[PDB]
Amino acid sequence: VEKVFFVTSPIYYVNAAPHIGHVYSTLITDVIGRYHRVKGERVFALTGTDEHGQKVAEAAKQKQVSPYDFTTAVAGEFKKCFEQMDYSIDYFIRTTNEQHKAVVKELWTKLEQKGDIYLGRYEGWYSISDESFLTPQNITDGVDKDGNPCKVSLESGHVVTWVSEENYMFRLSAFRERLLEWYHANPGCIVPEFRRREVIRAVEKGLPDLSVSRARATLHNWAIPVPGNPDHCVYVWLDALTNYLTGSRLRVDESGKEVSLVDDFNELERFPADVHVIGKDILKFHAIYWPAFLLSAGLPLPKKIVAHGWWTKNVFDPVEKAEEFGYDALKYFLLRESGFSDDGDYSDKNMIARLNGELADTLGNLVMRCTSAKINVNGEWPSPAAYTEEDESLIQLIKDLPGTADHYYLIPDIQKAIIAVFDVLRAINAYVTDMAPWKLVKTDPERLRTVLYITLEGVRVTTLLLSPILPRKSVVIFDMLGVPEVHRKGIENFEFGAVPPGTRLGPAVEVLFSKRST
Ligand code: MET
Repeated sequence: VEKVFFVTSPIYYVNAAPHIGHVYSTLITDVIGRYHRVKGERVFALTGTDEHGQKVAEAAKQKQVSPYDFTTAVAGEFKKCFEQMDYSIDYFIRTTNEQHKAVVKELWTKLEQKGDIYLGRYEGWYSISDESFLTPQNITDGVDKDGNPCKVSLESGHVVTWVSEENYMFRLSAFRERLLEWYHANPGCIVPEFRRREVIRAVEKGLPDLSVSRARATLHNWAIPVPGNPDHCVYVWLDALTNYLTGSRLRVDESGKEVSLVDDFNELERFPADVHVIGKDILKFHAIYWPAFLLSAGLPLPKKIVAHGWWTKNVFDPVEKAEEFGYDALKYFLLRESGFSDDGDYSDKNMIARLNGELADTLGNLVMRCTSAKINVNGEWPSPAAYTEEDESLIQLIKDLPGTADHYYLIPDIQKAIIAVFDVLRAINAYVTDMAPWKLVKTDPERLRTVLYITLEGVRVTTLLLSPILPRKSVVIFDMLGVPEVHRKGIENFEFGAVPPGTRLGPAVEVLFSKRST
């Protein structure tokens, strides 16, 4: 069933300036988006800011400025940061947007009409930093920035507070079975698997109803009013989760401004999300509440939620490190160094190690070998002669690479997709070392034709599959190889031999990735 591939990042709270956490989440969103564009699919990637709520209002009162001003300013910083990082996100959404508020009111009303929202009370703990209702088993003793004995969350370690309010409640308990049916029927719907097992055991243990409104005094009136009850506001999370639905209904122009809000989501072919990218800290909201809301309203459910191991909500400034080591290099490192854990070190030591060892020595050196005037004397893709069994063993790897990488990208597991490409790059280097084409120019020109061609095609296919990870460097690489534009995109060009012999190399000026001191 052909649709627009819809991939999202979380929308980030604007209480604080952007940092690595948001960058990483949005990078993963971007890379997925980019891969599906390379595949030749229609894409809509979405990122944004979560601007309402008690936490943002209190962050604004701290800086002593009006919530409206504060949110607009920080949202501007988020846009500036994502432009600087050179992402390719299709739209940046803000929950302050009037069209978003409209959607939230439609959704609220639907849920209320379906009989799934009732007037009740919430009496219990709450973390204002996490905007999360917690049960007594999720709290314990700690300290506030005062150094005073207070209660704190087990999840996050943020300070908790008792809440006792008459609140609109969502009948989440009613969706326990349907959610379990969903998890079991679609065993890939939550990645990675151990996070899937967590959600299941949680929902198995039973679900309480969820407070979806709060007394307007509590939130300092910085939130969306409940339809037909201006004393209550919509829970920042029902507000925030609904962005995905809103994004799927916005027509967007050349510039990137929202220009229209279609009534029916089907009109734009985006909903539901194919991949929701999130951090592990917000799994419950995306894997439990969000699908229950959609079930209540009769909306389609997302296909995949992927939860990585950072926290969405000693310094590491990504814009700064990118200026030092290069943008693509940094992205690669972040994507390669870490899978589904915090573990893996992000030090300058290991950062330089990967730059020099993989990007420069493995990829960079290989690109210079197959384009060198010394080795490639004609500056063109040569026509291969007969293939040895060794030739054919490398070709087999190059041919198998796209299918393997495709699966990894789709899981999605971007680390394993990188590892798989680089395994082929390591192979090509070994092959080149064995064949020693520098010697062959003098000894056996017919043999060189064959070696060089395989090497070039290996470099091209690896580079194509790495183009979502190294979007600027892939282009430079292709420019060196003289690969025509049409051959830089599309599944047709995952195939071995897509670029014909006689294709001329691009001119020289020039090192691809420069190495650095330890
Ligand atoms: C619907 S995504 C909401 C995520 C939350 N605002 C955060 O910053 O972590």
